[PDB]
Amino acid sequence: ELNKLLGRVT
Amino acid sequence: PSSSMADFRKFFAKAKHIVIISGAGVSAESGVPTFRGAGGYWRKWQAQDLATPLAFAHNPSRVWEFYHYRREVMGSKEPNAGHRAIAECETRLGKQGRRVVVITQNIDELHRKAGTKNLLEIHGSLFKTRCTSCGVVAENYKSPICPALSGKGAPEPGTQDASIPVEKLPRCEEAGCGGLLRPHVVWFGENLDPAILEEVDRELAHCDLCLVVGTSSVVYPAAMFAPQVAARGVPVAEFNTETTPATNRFRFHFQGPCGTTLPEALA
Ligand SMILES: [Zn+2]
Repeated sequence: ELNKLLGRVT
Repeated sequence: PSSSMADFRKFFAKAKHIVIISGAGVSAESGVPTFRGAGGYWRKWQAQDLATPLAFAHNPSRVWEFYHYRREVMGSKEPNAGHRAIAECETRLGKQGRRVVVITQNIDELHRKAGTKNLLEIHGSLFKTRCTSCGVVAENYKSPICPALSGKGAPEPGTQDASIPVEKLPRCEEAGCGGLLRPHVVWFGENLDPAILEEVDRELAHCDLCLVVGTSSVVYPAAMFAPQVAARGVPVAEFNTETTPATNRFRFHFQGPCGTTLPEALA
């Protein structure tokens, strides 16, 4: 399973 | 990364299997609101706040107001010069026995309206519903999607919750069901569709040129797709208004609205 997830590190 | 259009065009002339990955940047050029930037709100919330199983569990009326708004707004939006260049390139190359696939993070169907046929919508669609009882997925372009939502969904701060009881939110029309519908949109914290992921993995493994277009808003796993291709030595060209956290892994970076750079690149 692969989830949708917000990118935060930037 | 290089900004040599001439070098990119050399690869483009020979590539047999091109993957184009699109993000919200391409929709914003047609004036589609995204609800993600610093500053980008519907009422007091952003997309990451409403596009969640938590928001739907606790306030399904509000989440429906938000997707209702977004569906109705699309009424008057058109694909832009970047959507068109992508669709025309697909058509033209397919006559040469060359394959172009669009993997899109967008849920607004503007690529489909422009004529893209090989389209992987990895986060679903504004114009699909899924029944939370029977699981059936259906196309739905109705305006309004149900009568209790007529006139609702306004974006302005101050706007009161419609507080529509669940019985008068959109309901499944399959004979014998009656369950509560949800948008068939992938929310934060949920699984992407396993069948679509298999397609995506297969296309990315075969492709010999990858384009990454308007993906400044970072979301996983999509933000990993183009790095995965580049890590195999395959050229990746990024077309974006700014640099991203993955830009330094790609072969090309072309700065500017996609509408200005793509028509030339994909001619
Ligand atoms: Zn149902």
